[PDB]
Amino acid sequence: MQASQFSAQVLDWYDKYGRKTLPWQIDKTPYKVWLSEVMLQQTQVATVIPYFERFMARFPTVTDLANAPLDEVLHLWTGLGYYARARNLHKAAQQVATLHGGKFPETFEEVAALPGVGRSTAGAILSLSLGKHFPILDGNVRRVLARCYAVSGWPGKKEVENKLWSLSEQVTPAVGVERFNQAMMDLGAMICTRSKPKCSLCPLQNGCIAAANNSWALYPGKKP
Ligand code: SF4
Repeated sequence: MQASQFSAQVLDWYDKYGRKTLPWQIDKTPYKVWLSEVMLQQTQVATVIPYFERFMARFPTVTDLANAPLDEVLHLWTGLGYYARARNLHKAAQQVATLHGGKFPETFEEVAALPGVGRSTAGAILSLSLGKHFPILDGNVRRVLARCYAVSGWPGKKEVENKLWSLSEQVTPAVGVERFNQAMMDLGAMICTRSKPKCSLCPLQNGCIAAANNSWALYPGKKP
């Protein structure tokens, strides 16, 4: 599917069927998007929403989080699992207070330098909260791209990962980047699922190679 048709059909879908009312989409800031991205890395949206609300009520700004005791942060995280995320969350808050005056940094390199934030989470923060022109590549996005363009191979191998990032870059637009990047997460979460994807509900079904061959189970590849 040509890249301009990909982006236009995903944006047209999002306008009518996308999720726009999550709490970290209302009156968005870099801090709210970073906190939600870290909570969502390994947890389902319905479980995260009450934790996100409790964290924003107790820590309205990144400086408030930075100045709190780590034990208090770990107490409020209880139930989300994967506590290395919480330890790195507190460290990143401290890095923003210490190096950046309490204001979230707006360049790719400074965001990626934060503990617990890698290439995709950094692109997510800057595209979704400020409209900067970066693509993402979490597991939801990787599954949609690997099926639509038939990318076999384990994404654990560097050359396959590199191919998926080039494909993401190619289809991600500048105009509407915040809508597009959220829509790709929505598609992978709710429609292009690991098992038995709902292709009839997908705006890529007219150009997707996996749908044409009923071969979604091949993409992405599994570890050998
Ligand atoms: S048409 Fe089906 S396999 Fe292809 S991207 Fe959409 S849900 Fe995934």
